[PDB]
Amino acid sequence: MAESQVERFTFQAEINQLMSLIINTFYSNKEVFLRELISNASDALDKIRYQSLTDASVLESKTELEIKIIPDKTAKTLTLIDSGIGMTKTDMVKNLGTIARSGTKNFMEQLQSGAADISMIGQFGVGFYSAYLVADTVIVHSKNNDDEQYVWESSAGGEFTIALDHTEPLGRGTKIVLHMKEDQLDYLDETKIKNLVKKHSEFIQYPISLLTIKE
Ligand SMILES: COC1=C2C[C@@H](C)C[C@H](OC)[C@H](O)[C@@H](C)/C=C(\C)[C@H](OC(N)=O)[C@@H](OC)/C=C\C=C(/C)C(=O)NC(=CC1=O)C2=O
Repeated sequence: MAESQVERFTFQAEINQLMSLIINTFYSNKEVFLRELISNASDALDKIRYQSLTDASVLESKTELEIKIIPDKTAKTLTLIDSGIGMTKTDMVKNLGTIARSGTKNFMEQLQSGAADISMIGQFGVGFYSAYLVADTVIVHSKNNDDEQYVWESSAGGEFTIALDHTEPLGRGTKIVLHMKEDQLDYLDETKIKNLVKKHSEFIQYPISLLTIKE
């Protein structure tokens, strides 16, 4: 018998609103979700990279600085793994939903006024939530040098959970799994995703591997 403690958290009110907005509104061009996944991976990779300049020991958990992108049609998932800095449990609790952040209300206001469109979400520091343009459920596995591996999960609806992660160890970094909406499964088509990764990684300084799963 396996045993696991799972903690449930409620999204901050504005974050809940933003998630409903991203989910319950039709947006015709959703490819920003991929730009954001890759940009966030790159940011996390930058952070560990710069940390390694002043402290070489930070890389001992995983030497490679790389991104892996894994479309899996059978599983209806898109997975993006980085070997960046990773996030502690508290990092994920604080930054993946409980704490109100500086750009949330401003983004929502600009969405409604037309000052911003959905593709500009990243500028407001809430680009993670763009995953809900294409996914019903998002799972974030993360491993920071200062903590054990944890797994965050949400299907929106106002709550997330976080638990000690007993799945494949990352060494260091973050593995985000998007459980794709039935209407957005075309994002798992091999050629489509390969080419979109090319399109949205033009300024990325880290190796990317595209691993297409066949079952
Ligand atoms: C400048 O940093 C960014 C912030 C500030 C803050 C959260 C940074 C975070 O603090 C713990 C780490 O320093 C950073 C390395 C981790 C990531 C980028 C994670 O990505 C991966 N692959 O690790 C991302 O994972 C889903 C987590 C939150 C992202 C959010 C909520 C977002 O919507 N936009 C943001 C994008 C950013 O670039 C954002 O708010």
